[PDB]
Formats: sequence, structure tokens, C-alpha cells
Amino acid sequence: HVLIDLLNWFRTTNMNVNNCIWALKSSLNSMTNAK
Amino acid sequence: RSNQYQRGKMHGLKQLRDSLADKIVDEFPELKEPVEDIIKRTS
Amino acid sequence: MTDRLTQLQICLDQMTEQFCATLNYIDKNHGVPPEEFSNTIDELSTDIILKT
Amino acid sequence: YQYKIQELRKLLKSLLLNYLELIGVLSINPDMYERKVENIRTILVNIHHLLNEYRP
Repeated sequence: HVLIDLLNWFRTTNMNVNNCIWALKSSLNSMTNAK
Repeated sequence: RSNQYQRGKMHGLKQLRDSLADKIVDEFPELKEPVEDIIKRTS
Repeated sequence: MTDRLTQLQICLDQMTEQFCATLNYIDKNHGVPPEEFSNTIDELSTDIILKT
Repeated sequence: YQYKIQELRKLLKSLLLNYLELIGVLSINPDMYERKVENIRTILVNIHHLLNEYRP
């Protein structure tokens, strides 16, 4: 379960970072109108 | 690879905000006190 | 001649665009060699200060 | 009008300070970064409200 727990935690961190990047891109795309 | 990317981006961001804090202190001494608190708010 | 107001609006639009470009570079570049990244960010921060 | 000038200077300084603090948030704990983002926008919005009363 040890390798599987580390594996899942690192995957969660990875797509959390990816989702944060995508959210940043979406926020800039939305807020460019208000610029 | 994802972990190495995370560590490298953490180091990059750390140097980014360190340099930005240093220069904001340099050209704007009057805002020096909150900036350190900002570090205390982040670190 | 160009009006002081129109120049001020061009300046604040350029400032917003510069912040957007700087943060986009940060988001898409964090991880490029650290020295080149640091030099480019120092240039961007000097640009921020000058625009200010 | 000097009061409005000094208010806009202190608001710009606070906006730069909040931008620095927000990018630090992105650096260390970006998960709650939006918690400050809109806040900064409000200041920008308040600068835009001053710049709207400034039209007539």
C-alpha cells in the first residue's frame, strides 16, 4: 500500500498543480476583458 | 519528473519573491516593513 | 499632440499587459535554466519599476 | 484634489504591495491564491471608480 500511497499522493499533487495552472490561464483570459 | 518540476518551480518562485522583496525594499524603503511581514505571511 | 489623459490610459493598459506577460512567463517557465530565468525576471522587474 | 492625489499614490503603493504578497501566495500556497486575487481587483476597481468620478 506504501508505493501506492506515495504514487497517488504525487499524482494528486501533479494534477492539482496542472489545475492551478489552468485556473490561472482562465483567470487571465477572463480578466483581460476588464483590462 | 513531476516531483523534480515541483522542486525546480519552488526554487524558482522562492528566488523570484526574494529578489522582488529585496528590490521593493531598495527603491521603496517606506514599504520595507510590510514586505517582511509578507514573508511572515507566506513563510 | 496627444492628450495627457490618453497617454495615462495607454500607460495603465501597457502596465496591465506587462503584468499579464510577466505572470504568464512565470507560469510557463517555472521549473529553463535558473540563471537565465533569474536574469529575465530581473529585466521584467526593472520594467515594472520603470512603468511605475 | 491633493487628497485624491495622495489617495491614488497610496493606493498604487498598496496595489504593488498586494501584488507582491499575492505572487508570494502563488509561490508558497497557491491553492488559496484566488482568496487575494479578487481583493487586488477591488483596489483596481476603486482606482477605476476614482477615474470615473474624474471624467465630468
